[PDB]
Amino acid sequence: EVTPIQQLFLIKELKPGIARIGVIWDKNAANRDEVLPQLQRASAATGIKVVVAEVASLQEVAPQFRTLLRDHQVEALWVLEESGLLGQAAARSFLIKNATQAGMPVFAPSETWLKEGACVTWRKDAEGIRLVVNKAVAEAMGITIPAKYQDRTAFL
Repeated sequence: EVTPIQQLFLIKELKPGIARIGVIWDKNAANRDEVLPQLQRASAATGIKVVVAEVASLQEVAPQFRTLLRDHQVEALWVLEESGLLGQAAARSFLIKNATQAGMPVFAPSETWLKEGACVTWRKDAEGIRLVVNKAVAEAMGITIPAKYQDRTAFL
């Protein structure tokens, strides 16, 4: 319900100064033909370069993440859905740990990721977007809440 472009505009204010973000995308998720060109449009609109790494199985997760980090020097990890591989505990743990140990916040699709170390997720209420924040990690990662959302933010 929060679209990719709305998400990347939020990310731009949550981690101000970010120039490059990495997306881990599950080759078996639905809607690739929608989502993936929307990410490149979001990139041009927001000023943040988006690099997409596609994965089908757990053995593709680690090599793909290292390419985002060494070939592209991304500054955050952004996961857009968790229907399949990215809803598995092993993939989730691996991505959060390696992101955090590279100094990158994780923008995540559900509170399950927050319970395991990711920084921010979001929902759409009748009054618009609401943020859910892992207080402990978000304070350490220097995440900042845009003024419009100061009153629309819950801590985990």
